[PDB]
Amino acid sequence: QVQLQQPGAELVKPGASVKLSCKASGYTFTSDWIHWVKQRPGHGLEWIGEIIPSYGRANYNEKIQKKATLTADKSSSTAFMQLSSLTSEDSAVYYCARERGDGYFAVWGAGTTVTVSSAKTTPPSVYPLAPGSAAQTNSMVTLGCLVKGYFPEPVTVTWNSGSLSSGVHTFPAVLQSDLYTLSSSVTVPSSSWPSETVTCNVAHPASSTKVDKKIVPRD
Amino acid sequence: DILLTQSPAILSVSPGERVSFSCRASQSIGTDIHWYQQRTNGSPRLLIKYASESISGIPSRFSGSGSGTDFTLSINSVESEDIANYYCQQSNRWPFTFGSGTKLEIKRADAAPTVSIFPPSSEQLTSGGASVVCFLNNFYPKDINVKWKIDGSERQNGVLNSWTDQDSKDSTYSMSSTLTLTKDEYERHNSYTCEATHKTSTSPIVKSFNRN
Amino acid sequence: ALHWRAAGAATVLLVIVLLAGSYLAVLAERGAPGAQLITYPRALWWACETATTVXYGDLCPVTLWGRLVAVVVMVAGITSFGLVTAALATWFVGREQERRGH
Ligand SMILES: CCCCCCCCCO
Ligand SMILES: [K+]
Ligand SMILES: [K+]
Ligand SMILES: [K+]
Repeated sequence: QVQLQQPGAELVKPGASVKLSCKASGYTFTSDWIHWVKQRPGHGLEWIGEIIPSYGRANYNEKIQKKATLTADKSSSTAFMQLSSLTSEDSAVYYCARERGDGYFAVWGAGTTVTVSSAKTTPPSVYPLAPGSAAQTNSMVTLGCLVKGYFPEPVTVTWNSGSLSSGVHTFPAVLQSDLYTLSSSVTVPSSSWPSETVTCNVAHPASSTKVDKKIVPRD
Repeated sequence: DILLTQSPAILSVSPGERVSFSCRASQSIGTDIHWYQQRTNGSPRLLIKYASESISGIPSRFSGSGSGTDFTLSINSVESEDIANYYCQQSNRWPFTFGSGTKLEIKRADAAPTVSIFPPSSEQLTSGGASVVCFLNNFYPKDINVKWKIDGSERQNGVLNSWTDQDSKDSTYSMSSTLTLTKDEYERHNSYTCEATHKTSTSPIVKSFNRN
Repeated sequence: ALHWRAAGAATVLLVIVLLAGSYLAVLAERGAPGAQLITYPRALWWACETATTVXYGDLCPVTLWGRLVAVVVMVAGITSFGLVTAALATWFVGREQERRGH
């Protein structure tokens, strides 16, 4: 089972605050420490701070700005990080990790993508990508989905609920006037489509949006 | 605090070849170093703890060595799934610190791009927009160029490109070119062309559809 | 016998101090830059070499509370070992009076 559960994304206006959560499961000892790691786009891992839920004491990285405040709830086994007065610098993916007090991070969370902007949350528009009428194919055929106009990052794209993983490409998003846009590619044997259903699954955690779009021939 | 140096930042290697990542500490930290792997859009994953100790679930391909100041993460015969960023972390002195990280790249054989062009969908045209998406998938090396031609005439406006990192399944690369036009301008044309130029072919690979 | 009772009580209390001291040392030392006494396994080893007086010097507390914890470990260790010796003295003294006829 997933040992650390984090929210998918958080949208924060410049100057405001946000309280990230980290629900923990599996084995829990009093010697457990919950850490938080910041990773900016294109940058490496950066240690923020730590907290021991059994005692409630927390320590912070004093080499950087004091933006975080760590608290914990022993009742629900969930750790919290209070980020206040956020700027564009604080826009990053924040992971939470569990340490058994032996120095290493055994398990990590999925990470919460925090975006600091003054824009508005926008659900994505998903469009099918079926080949044209005059497109000759070989043993393989390529399909796709177009995730157009959403905000903010990220979106999760899976094919046939994860069952179809091989031959799948998902391109990074591009920014156009406070709106993101990406596409996802999939390659299956030509003799399998459309005899077998190929459907992309687009999830947008920032607006609690999850839609499905079946890929059918152009007719 | 303890500074962990990882050089070089990028490590290129041929398939089925032993590779070695370097991690140097500013002070002697015994064997209190830990290695992690982070693939594209994924969370870090523990590979090696305490310099050399193995981890359950991690392939025997991964090994670690070193003590004091110099530490090494090794991979016997790299595979495509090993394409990721590798970080080291020390737990000898507070606070815990990470290294800058090392990116692993695989130098495979040359591969021609698989080009596919896609016309705007019916659901999209209703919204009043039209995007012609072109996929350039599974090519090597990543050096490639895409050209858009509308009715024989070159088009550059409304073209957005996006490149993926080295694929962790076949060590190839892929890019997508999306020509976004309004509905009206999409009506006033017929032939749309995606043109790809790669080193695998002197003549450009061309895919095009007609608005019938 | 009291001397054997207090000795056993000292040994079990020492174990408690070692475990708790190992726990409290980490809690106290974490947050202080340069501190090495920050993981439980080696903290337990540190507690052992401290209570036995030892003090190799491979691990040492740098904080006020980490050092206060250390002192408690020292005293608990010295008292227990001193109490065992005292118990051994009573056993030998009581035995010598028996083989003497007193
Ligand atoms: C005597 C044992 C006290 C435990 C020390 C905790 C100190 C926390 C650091 O602020
Ligand atoms: K001594
Ligand atoms: K020494
Ligand atoms: K003595």
